[PDB]
Amino acid sequence: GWVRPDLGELSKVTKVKTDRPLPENPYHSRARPEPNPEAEGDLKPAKHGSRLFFWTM
Amino acid sequence: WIARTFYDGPEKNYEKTMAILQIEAEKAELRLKELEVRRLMRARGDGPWYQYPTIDKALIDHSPKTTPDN
Ligand SMILES: CCCCCCCCCCCCCCCCC[C@@H](O)O[C@H](CO[C@H](O)CCCCCCCCCCCCCCC)COP(=O)(O)OCC[N+](C)(C)C
Repeated sequence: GWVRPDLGELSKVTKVKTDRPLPENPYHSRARPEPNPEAEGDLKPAKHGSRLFFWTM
Repeated sequence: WIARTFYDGPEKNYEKTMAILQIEAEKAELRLKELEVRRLMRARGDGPWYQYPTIDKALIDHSPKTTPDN
């Protein structure tokens, strides 16, 4: 009583019910290095300006 | 008469000198601190400065690749 599958049927993406636990680190990755501190705040004018040689602004 | 119509008192120049000296000393301290901070940032790379680009990780494709082992 076997019925041949039709066109476009064997290329379907199906779903599988398995009891095998999902691997948590299949890539065996190490710990990622922590990012840079990411400073944030309100901008204030530069103290005494550019401070380049004799320029007062 | 000359002092009254052409010049001010000593305290004006005294306190203007004090203000000027304060400004210049603050500027010198800031210059030294900036040089030290630049040296540390360039040596370590942990600050906002001297950040050199790396590959963006949003470019990686996370999909099955016709081969189970990537
Ligand atoms: C009996 C008399 C004996 C003594 C004679 C004294 C002769 C005086 C002439 C020498 C003048 C000295 C030069 C002074 C110029 C710089 C000083 C300047 O700072 O003073 C200004 C005043 O400027 C003066 O008016 C300049 C006078 C220059 C003119 C000289 C007179 C003769 C020149 C000839 C002109 C042309 C004649 C016409 C020919 C056809 C005001 O500045 P200021 O920042 O507020 O001062 C702050 C202090 N306060 C609070 C007291 C005000």
